[PDB]
Amino acid sequence: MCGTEGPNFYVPFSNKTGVVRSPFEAPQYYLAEPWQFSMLAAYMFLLIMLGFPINFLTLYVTVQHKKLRTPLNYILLNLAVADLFMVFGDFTTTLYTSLHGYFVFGPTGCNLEGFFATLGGEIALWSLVVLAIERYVVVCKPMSNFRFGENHAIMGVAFTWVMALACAAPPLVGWSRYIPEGMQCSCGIDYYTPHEETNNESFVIYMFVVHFIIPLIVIFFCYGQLVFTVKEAAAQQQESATTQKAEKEVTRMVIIMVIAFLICWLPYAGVAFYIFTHQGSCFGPIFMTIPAFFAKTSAVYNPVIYIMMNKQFRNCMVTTLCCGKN
Amino acid sequence: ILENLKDCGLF
Ligand SMILES: *[C@@H]1O[C@H](CO)[C@@H](O[C@@H]2O[C@H](CO)[C@@H](O[C@@H]3O[C@H](CO)[C@@H](O)[C@H](O[C@H]4O[C@H](CO)[C@@H](O)[C@H](O)[C@@H]4O)[C@@H]3O)[C@H](O)[C@H]2NC(C)=O)[C@H](O)[C@H]1NC(C)=O
Ligand SMILES: CCCCCCCCO[C@@H]1O[C@H](CO)[C@@H](O)[C@H](O)[C@H]1O
Ligand SMILES: *C(=O)CCCCCCCCCCCCCCC
Repeated sequence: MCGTEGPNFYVPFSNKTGVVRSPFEAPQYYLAEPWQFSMLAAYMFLLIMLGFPINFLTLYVTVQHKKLRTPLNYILLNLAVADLFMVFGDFTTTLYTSLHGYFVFGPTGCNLEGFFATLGGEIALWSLVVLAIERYVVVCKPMSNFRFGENHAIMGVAFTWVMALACAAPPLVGWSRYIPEGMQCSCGIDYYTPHEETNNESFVIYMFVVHFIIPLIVIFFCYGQLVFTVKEAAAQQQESATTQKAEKEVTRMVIIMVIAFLICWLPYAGVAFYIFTHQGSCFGPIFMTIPAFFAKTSAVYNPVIYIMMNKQFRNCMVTTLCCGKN
Repeated sequence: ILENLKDCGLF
């Protein structure tokens, strides 16, 4: 028996020595040395320092450049706001509580901080899905005589909020729960504990399927069709060197987008799966911290891939950073 | 397609 448990938490450490305390009450320095709490804080520092400028700049630059506010960019903006939720509701809170060595906001602070942290990265996730669907629709022309416009772009945005609430909202109400995780400085969905009172198991399956497999399948199909449609067009177009270039950059970009999505949700998936089928086994605080390291840094690398590497956005950004000229 | 590729920020 691997940890000690309480009404609102599970500490990944044995109380056989009597040292374990509520993560809502006193420091966890038995889970990990204090310098490791500092490092965690240092990491949270990095993600704010990078995550905020680059995500905020995105909103700002949209405000400054008229050519940027277009229906196809709506979801990219949504990604930026999602990342910001991750930055404030999650990264900073964690910076703060890490410096105490425990979650100082208590069980209700846990629910809130957990809800927003989850809402943020889930909006971001479904944003990546919706974007792909749209790009599939617009470039692959699967529907006849259909033109994508303002009213579709709204729904796409709205659809990511309904999906994200469909994930984040249930633990507030008794389907799973929010509890401190890892080093217990931050709160997340309990996918690792078989807490039957909240039905944690049926939720982790529903998470695994609806919020992971569906996204993975849609994103592969949509971008798959695209790298098809564009490779087809170039082969029928070879007299055009530009169409040749295009098919080459779109493919590279789809490889980056697809690998990036995996690097973000695969650890959380691989770990959730392994724990589910490994149930007698003991999982340490730092190990539970790993798939979280991965999913959180997306708040930086996502807008670099999806914003800074987007030609139009990057130009307006260089204009704005460069004091209006260039 | 290049026109729609441009719209999507892909090229
Ligand atoms: C990890 O393990 C430790 C050790 O098992 C555990 O800490 C202990 O918690 C109990 C509370 O449930 C503490 O008991 C109190 O001790 C002090 C005496 O110094 C008194 O204030 C209390 O007396 C009251 O309660 C008793 C019965 O509950 C009655 O006998 C008495 O009349 C009073 O009503 C009470 O005895 C105990 O001191 C700590 N021990 C340590 C070393 O901290 C901790 O709860 C475990 N971690 C988790 C997360 O559960
Ligand atoms: C960047 C924001 C930093 C905010 C303040 C972090 C304050 C941590 O505060 C410390 O926590 C300890 C337990 O770990 C207590 O024993 C100390 O008394 C307390 O000062
Ligand atoms: C208008 O033209 C202003 C132009 C120059 C801006 C130069 C900005 C350099 C920024 C370097 C990194 C600074 C922050 C380092 C944080 C650790």
